[PDB]
Amino acid sequence: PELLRHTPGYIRSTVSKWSRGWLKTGTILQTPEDRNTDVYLTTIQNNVFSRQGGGYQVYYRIDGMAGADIADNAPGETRCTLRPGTCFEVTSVDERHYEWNIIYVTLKTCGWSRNGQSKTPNGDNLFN
Amino acid sequence: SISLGLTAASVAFPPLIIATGPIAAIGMGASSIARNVARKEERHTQWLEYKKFLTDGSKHIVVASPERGLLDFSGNKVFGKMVLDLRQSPPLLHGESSFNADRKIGHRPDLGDWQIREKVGYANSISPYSSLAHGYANSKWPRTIPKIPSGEYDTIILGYGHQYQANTEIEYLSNWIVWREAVPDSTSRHKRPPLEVLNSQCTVIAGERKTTVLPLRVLSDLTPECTEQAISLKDYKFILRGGSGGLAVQVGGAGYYDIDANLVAKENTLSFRGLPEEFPLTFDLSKQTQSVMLKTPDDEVPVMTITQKGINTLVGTAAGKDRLIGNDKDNTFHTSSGGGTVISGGGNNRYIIPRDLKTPLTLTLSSNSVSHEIFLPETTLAELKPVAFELSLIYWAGNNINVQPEDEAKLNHFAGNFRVHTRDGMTLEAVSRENGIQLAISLCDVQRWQAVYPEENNRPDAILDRLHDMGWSLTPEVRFQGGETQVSYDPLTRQLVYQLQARYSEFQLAGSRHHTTAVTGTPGSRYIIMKPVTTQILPTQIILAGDNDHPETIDLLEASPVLVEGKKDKNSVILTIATIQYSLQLTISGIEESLPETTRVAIQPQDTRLLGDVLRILPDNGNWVGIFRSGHTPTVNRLENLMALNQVMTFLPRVSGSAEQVLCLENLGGVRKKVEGELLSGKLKGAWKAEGEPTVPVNISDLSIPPYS
Repeated sequence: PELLRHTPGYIRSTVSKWSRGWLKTGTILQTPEDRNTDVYLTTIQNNVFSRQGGGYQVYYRIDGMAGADIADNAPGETRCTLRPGTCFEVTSVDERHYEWNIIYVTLKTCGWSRNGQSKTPNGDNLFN
Repeated sequence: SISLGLTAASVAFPPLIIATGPIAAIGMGASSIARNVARKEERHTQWLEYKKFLTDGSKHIVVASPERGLLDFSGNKVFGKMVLDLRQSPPLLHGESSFNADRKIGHRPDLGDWQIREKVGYANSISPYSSLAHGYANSKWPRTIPKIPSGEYDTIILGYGHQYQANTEIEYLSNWIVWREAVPDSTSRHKRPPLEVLNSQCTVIAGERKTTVLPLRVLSDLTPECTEQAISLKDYKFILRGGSGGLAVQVGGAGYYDIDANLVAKENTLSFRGLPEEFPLTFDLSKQTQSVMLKTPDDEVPVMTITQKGINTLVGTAAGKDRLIGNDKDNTFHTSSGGGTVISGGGNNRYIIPRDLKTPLTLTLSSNSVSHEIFLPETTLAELKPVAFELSLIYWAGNNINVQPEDEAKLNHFAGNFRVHTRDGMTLEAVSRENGIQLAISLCDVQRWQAVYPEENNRPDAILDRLHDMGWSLTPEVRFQGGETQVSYDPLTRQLVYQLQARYSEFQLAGSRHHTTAVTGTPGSRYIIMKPVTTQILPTQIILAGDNDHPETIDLLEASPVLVEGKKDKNSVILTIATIQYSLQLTISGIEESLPETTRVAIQPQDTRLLGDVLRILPDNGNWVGIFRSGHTPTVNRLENLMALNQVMTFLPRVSGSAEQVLCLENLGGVRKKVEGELLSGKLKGAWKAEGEPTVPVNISDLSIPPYS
């Protein structure tokens, strides 16, 4: 249970179109009604943080990892399952690497907000 | 809960145009109340029945729903000469109300009861107000013209309202010692009719937006009651004037129509879907004045008389034999599902034809027309038999459209002016061959085709293969519509070009023995070329575009290569790939006429080799030298260097396909390394020593490495 707080989580997603500076601090975000959000605790060699897919690659660092139970995996990999109905607070998005199509997002623990549309104006949902 | 039963679910994308107008009930006029009055009774009771008819005819002259933009004047039975003006923000309603009548003083609304009483003089001035006939000779049952709320209206339902004069008399009731309004006694000489009709007209003047006019449907089937009701109303005058937005008239079934559509408007519909489904319709858009005949036993009755101007979107009946004749301008014909004939005059003409035609439909093409598009919203391409030297739409099963020209001598004309769309999106085109004209495919929308055939694989190669399977002639250049990329193919040269303009597009290519594959790369584009499934595949050609800023990445991990050999010539590198049993070959070219020296090809996950490194080592002459050889060693799957020291917690992910991992410890130092390894999760088979020698077992506790090895 310990590392459920010290170790931060990581997520990678792809978005077709990105708007410059449209995201502001304090925005409420919410995951869709998926069975379990499969997340990878390490990306250094799991090859999930690397560029893959077309468009803009958006990365999340969950400071609050608690509340996720691991699944049956071969001993050697770290994968966890996140329960839906979670509040998410997007912070620190910069596009100095605009041509590389890379978005950095900072996350922390959140409560039971029950709001926040996740579909971008172009229609791409985040946290996939 | 009671209301829930009157609601209907929405239909998404109706393939055809349907009828949406209300159907009139049986016995809407004054005949029914006349029969109810025909029984011998008191005169004042007869008048009371007439007055009740007028009260209901005026109670609901208009129901307005500005939220959905609909106005309903179907309950109009007594408001005659109605005129609706949608140009103003609050629509303007004018008309004539029904009114009482005195044998001598006429109708006098300006007077009170005592004033009319004195004028005719039936009761004493001392008689109470209750003894007098309230509303005698001074009433209008519409009372005040109803006020339409301001709103944005686009659908107008039109009823059949007449203005009536109620001829009445004064009756003395000695036993009740009162005076009442009564029906005239027809037995007394020949008295005036209890209800006399005056006006049989209506008028709508549409605003600037598109307006749909749906008169009440009175001829909705061939039953004797509906037929007789429609024959009665066959002279009702409808005056429609459309706006620049467009006017869509859905004729109710009987009357006189005078449509004045704006020529500026792009689409002016004339829909006959309200008629009986199996109705013989004969219409012509080159005729201003036309009468819609109805065959009653032994006779014909012009159940409609339509005078039209500015119509270009004739819509035929539901499932009847329609004989439509078009205009010298652009036209759009929504034909019925009962077959018939659709002569289309000059200009540009479009036709929408359904599936399961009960009779062969004949399309006559006028000599003056220029272009004809045929839409088949319910027919897929698999149902059409590819007949050569014929434009007719011959179905595999079912009655087939018979496309013919006006003159066969100019049959050669119309080539490339005849596009047959299909529900899957594939578009035929009439291309003239060397000794005739044929229908060949040029356009193919991948999205609709995927929608209609979702289960089967949807790849452009599979698509083209399937078209060649059915034996369909194809245009000299065929284009694929939709998708993240653009695909073109030339049958004359028999070459497939595929352009992935999407940035960092993950693409999968499998060669085929039936076409040469051409790929246009983009910065960051990755091609996932899997293990070939067929042999003797035509050469492949991929072109990169190096911008020296974000290098392209080429990955061949899942190709499972065995031997890859290279050569260069004329600013292009020709590679060949030999799998265990299949073979393929490709040429890398560039747009800038120079092979980029930053582009990286990832042969193995930890073996990413720059194009420059291979580019130097390969001779300028046309000679082949191996660049990748499995014959040297099994496909190394991980390349770990030895600069990392101490605890380094190596994690090697499992793999479904290879089921065998190869980890290469590489020393860049001149000191013989001695690593004290330890297996914590997994098993080892030993260390490689020779290419053709099985894995040599060795203790994982001691791992000695020679320098520079």
